[PDB]
Amino acid sequence: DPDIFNRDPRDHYDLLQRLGYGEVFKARDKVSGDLVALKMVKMEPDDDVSTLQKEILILKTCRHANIVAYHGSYLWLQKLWICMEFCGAGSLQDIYQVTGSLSELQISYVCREVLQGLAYLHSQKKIHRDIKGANILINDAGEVRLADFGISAQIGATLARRLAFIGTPYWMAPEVAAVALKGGYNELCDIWSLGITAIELAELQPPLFDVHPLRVLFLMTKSGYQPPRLKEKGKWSAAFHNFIKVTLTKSPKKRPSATKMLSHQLVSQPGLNRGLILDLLDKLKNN
Amino acid sequence: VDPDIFNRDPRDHYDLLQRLGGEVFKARDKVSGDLVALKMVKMEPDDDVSTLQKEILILKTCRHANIVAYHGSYLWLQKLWICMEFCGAGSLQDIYQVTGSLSELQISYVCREVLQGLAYLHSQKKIHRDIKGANILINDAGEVRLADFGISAQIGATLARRLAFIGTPYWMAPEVAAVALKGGYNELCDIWSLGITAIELAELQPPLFDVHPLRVLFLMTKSGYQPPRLKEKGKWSAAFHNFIKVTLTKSPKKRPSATKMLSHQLVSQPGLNRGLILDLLDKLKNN
Repeated sequence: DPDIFNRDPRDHYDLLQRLGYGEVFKARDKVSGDLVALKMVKMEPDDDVSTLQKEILILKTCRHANIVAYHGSYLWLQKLWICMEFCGAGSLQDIYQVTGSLSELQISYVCREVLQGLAYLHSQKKIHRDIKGANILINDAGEVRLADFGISAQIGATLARRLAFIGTPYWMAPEVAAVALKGGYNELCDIWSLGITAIELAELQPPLFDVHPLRVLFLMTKSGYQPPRLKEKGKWSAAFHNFIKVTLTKSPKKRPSATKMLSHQLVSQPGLNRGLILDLLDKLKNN
Repeated sequence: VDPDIFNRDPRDHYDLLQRLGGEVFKARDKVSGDLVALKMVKMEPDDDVSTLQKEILILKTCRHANIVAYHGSYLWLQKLWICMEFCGAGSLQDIYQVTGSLSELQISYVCREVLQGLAYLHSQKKIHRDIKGANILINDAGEVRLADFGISAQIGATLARRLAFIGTPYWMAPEVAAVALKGGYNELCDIWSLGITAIELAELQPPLFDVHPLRVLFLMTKSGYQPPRLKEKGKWSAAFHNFIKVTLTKSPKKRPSATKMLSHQLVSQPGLNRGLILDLLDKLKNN
């Protein structure tokens, strides 16, 4: 059961604050008193929430601390509401846009926590598919949670199809259809993405961010494409430089797994705990 | 070769005559008196026309009667104008929405002409990628021209990225970026699309048109997916039914090539010529 309920989510939750496809709200459970996040997305007449059942089930069956918890979905008056774990500090992107770059320690802790999440997903034959700062959520306890990509991706595609930015599948051969579902994704792509995310946390944007997307696609698919590096060498330890080097391995056959990466000096070092992020949150609040 | 993107007002060369439905204009060369189509697209500050050079060159280097001719591109006052051969009757979709379904002969002629275009493209190691009624253009002489997909595809993707309906590639592993560029297209996918198109011309919609796109993606990628068929059996010859059967072959390893298809009874029959479409154009105007 994906538990998509046909009732008003306001039956169970009090909306409290718009956090800012659709809208995100901080809300409180009427019975438990739990804070939750409620993501609302408008539905059009040609929409069908039942097509989201697969991605929803993928998220629902996750049982790990580092994956954002799923509490259920609600369909009501052509709005779809997805109820998930509340992470009061927002995404790391939300945070660094005000605090500035993270320390090496803070990044190291974040990477360890993401890797625990990733090792879990990959053990369940799942792939995150979109590791980046905007998808790493932080709660007020300084704990780190991976946000879901799968549901949002399908909603995004439907919008793009509606506006004819991308094609519809009716004329597509099955090989083409398959790729349009599969994508380029293999589990090890998450490792590369984490590597890019570490740079992003260190530098406030991924490599080539100021370059046109189609141009970057052309560049990154060249043979002899040079994997990105941290810009300021002296600022970062040899271990951090090495973490970047190994996660950003071009050949997926040679790119290390999540569990292998949990063995790396950078994320296995003692001292890494949530207090490092509690520091970041204080800086967020009080500068 | 040079893509001939001119930094000049296209009106230095052409008089606009009328809007056809960015915008498409019927236009006339000031010098030769040649009619042309000018396709206009608005550019954002974010935009870089130079990223379109590859797709523009792919179109420019085509030299075949059944591929729409390319005359040049113009960038002016944040508008991109693409100048192409003029096809006065519009697309077959434009046409059948008024006339109703095409006759088997008319379809047979269109398929033969599309197949000549595809054979040419494939021999040049190009793939059309979007065969459908809307991309098959008809001139006043009843001749058949394949419209370009590649340039429009890139513009569409850029818009989708801008609105975050789809993601950017900055965090993608090279495997993932590569697939996003290759998209699962292979030359034989055009053959499948043509089969769907023949049904579309016969029935005014492709198979499953009333079904949600994501659901059709899921259905069309099962191992036991049943390829579509013509709905009305008695209306169509055994030859047409067989044409559908063989073009809609699931495994690309067994699907017939364009030139193999040109040997098929349906399109190799004597009597196929532009007069069949001249009839359709008379029906469009008068009946």
